[PDB]
Amino acid sequence: IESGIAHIRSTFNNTIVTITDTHGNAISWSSAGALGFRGSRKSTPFAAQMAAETAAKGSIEHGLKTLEVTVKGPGSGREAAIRALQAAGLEVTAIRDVTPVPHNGCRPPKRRRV
Amino acid sequence: TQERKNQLINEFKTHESDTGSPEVQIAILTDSINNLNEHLRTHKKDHHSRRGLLKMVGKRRNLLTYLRNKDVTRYRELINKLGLR
Amino acid sequence: KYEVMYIIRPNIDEESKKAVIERFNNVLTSNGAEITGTKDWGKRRLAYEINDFRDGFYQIVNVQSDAAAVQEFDRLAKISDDIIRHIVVKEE
Amino acid sequence: AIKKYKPTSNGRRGMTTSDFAEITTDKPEKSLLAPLHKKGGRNNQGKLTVRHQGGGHKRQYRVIDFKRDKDGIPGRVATVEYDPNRSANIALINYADGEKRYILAPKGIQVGTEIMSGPEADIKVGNALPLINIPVGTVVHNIELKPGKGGQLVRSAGTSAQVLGKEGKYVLVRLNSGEVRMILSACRASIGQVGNEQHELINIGKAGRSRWKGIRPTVRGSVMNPNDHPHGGGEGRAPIGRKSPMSPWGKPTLGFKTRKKKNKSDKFIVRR
Amino acid sequence: KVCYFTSNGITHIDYKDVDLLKKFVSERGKILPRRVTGTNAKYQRKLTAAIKRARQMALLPYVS
RNA sequence: GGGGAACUUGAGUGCAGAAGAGGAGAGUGGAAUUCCACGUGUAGCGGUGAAAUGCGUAGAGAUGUGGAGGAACACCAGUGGCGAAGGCGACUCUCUGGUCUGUAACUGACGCUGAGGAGCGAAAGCGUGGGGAGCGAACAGGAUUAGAUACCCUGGUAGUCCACGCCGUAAACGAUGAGUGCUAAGUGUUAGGGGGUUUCCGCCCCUUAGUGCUGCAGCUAACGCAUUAAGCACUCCGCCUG
RNA sequence: AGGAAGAC
Repeated sequence: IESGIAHIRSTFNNTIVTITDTHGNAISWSSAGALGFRGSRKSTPFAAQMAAETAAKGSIEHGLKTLEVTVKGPGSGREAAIRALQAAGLEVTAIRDVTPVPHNGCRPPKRRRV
Repeated sequence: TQERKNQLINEFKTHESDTGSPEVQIAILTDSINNLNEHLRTHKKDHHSRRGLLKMVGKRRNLLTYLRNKDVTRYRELINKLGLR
Repeated sequence: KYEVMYIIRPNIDEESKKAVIERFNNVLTSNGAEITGTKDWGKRRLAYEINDFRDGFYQIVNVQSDAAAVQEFDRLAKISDDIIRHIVVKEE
Repeated sequence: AIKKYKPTSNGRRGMTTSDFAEITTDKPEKSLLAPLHKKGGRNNQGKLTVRHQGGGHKRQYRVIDFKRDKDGIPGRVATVEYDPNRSANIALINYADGEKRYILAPKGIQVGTEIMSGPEADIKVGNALPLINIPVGTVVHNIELKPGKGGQLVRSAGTSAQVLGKEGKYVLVRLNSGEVRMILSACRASIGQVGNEQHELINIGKAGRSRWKGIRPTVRGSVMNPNDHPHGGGEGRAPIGRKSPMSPWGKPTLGFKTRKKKNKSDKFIVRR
Repeated sequence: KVCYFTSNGITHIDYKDVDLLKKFVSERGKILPRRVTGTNAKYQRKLTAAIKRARQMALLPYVS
């Protein structure tokens, strides 16, 4: 177990990370909610930085050393997450901006000010 | 494609080389109204084609009443040949 | 004037491959529409995944028709279990 | 194709009927007729078991091919005519051998078209093929449970099934009531929706016209006595007094799933 | 700021030119805009019809 | 004005070309959302200005697969196109309505407008039979507030989708009726035609038919309009009189 | 695009 996928997802409200094998096999996971933040601090890239930190500790605990990372959703923890993952003793090889883009699909929910 | 138009043109052709002369035009639009009328009988709920049909019906009626005013004999032989009322 | 492109799946031995292209050429020519040409590209790697096949055979048949043989080909082609894809093109 | 009757009496006030447009003749074949008599819900003992039945206008059974055993022989649809036993109407077809058979007329079949029933037959409306030959997704009626028994599954007027993909020795079929079910791939099933399509949209009209089909009056249990129904009795306009509304016999009737729980066909069923 | 098709004086797209359509499509799978590529508007409409035909016949990718 | 006989510009026809999300039917395709089953996988997910209701140790969310079904067609996409108006954007086919350019081969005033009449006519609504993924009036729970039948959160029925009918309304808007003709310019864009060293790329000048933006005379009570008039006229229609 | 807040 040497190589893997880092599925990072950063919403406006939360940031959740899964370390996975390439063939769909998850090792461990964490989030700001997993680390204890309950309020608006979940959205902060700093909480995303600790989430990526403890994901990297779980990754080293199983034993893989090289990654490529896929990011989902619009958020703020992009640079902090990838820099924590690369500076936590791991290697990153590729960055993927995998966000689900419908052509139109179903209609989006309503506005916030009606 | 476009042989029925040719055969009606030289059939209702009264001068040697005319393509105006409203008998030719009434013949052409009677064929066109019949073709489009069969099309609407297939597709009943097409409406823009019906608008085109009503426009050609108006064109044919105005040409017919002009032909009535100009010469009633040619109008009578045309309506007896075409068979529309 | 119809240029027709169809994709045959690659799990076909070449005997039955010429059998099925002769079958569909017979479908085109049995309704009074002679073929005006043909071209076999061979096997190419498709841009995305259809069912299990990353790749497949491309055939092009150029027909002059009275617009019955193309949709007879269409119904037989998408009712067949061995032709992956087909479109017809009316050339202008 | 539903002919409303203008109200001239109070019986015909809300009546509709079919137009019988597609039916082409009014004389069935004298070699494919079999006698029937009504039974009225009676039994081999003679007791009544089925309530609300018997008394209608008499009819005569037309023997109808459900098996489609004639493989390799093209037939011609001679007539489409009215069968009183079934909600669909049937088609007499003449095979090229010389004999004649009765099949169920599918949707959109016309007089004089060919019918080819083999396992090598192409897919047009009215052909019968085995389910390993029928492609995915096609509308399919007259499905067999067991090979050679006869078409049982989807047989009434205007009802058709879909094929949700082959699996091997078995084939997945979506029947009416949205019900996915596995049928062996040797079962010969016909192709096309069944061709009356309008039997639902008929207002009967009088009580007499429901009587002519052999339907007796249906009595609530609320107006019966206590020893004739669990609901009966009460000092006038009783509600359902019991919890769990009941059959006339001692079993509840709303929501009580009456299928046996250890049924041998539960391994072949996917959804419900 | 120059059109390829009016530059070389070519007739219609001849829709099986997979390399030509692959050069005009972006690397993700998006059809390039007119303000970037520089073709005329008529040829842009013909190009996008060709590209959508190729996308359905699985010659050019949708996403990557 | 009524009549007879000439003429081709108004108006049509032919011939040679061009563009189009114009319409109706059948078929096909991919990305997403939901649901179901399985593998990995631990303890939270979601949500807002904090929150909480909800879902989750009966294994959620994430994650990799494979099916089911519905809706809408990202970039292309453009103060761009087409349509009388409403409106029309995935692709292919069958049928079909128009529009524009050029010609001068035709008929020779066939023209404009149009009360009543007939026909279309966004969305919502109604009847019958289907379908129901997402969104979601009604309705319920959680907040906030003095109350909060509301905004905000979690669900969610009718509806939105298809076929057959109906009602006939919108800030149905250019808040500008239709038709025809004259009246300074500049500059883009769409579809053409013609000329100057080319059948090469482009460069210029006429030329229509749209579609914009500035800007004279002129009009307006000002804003503003201004060859796409709200200018100067002629015809017909509709409508107003605190 | 970054709080609910009445009356004279």
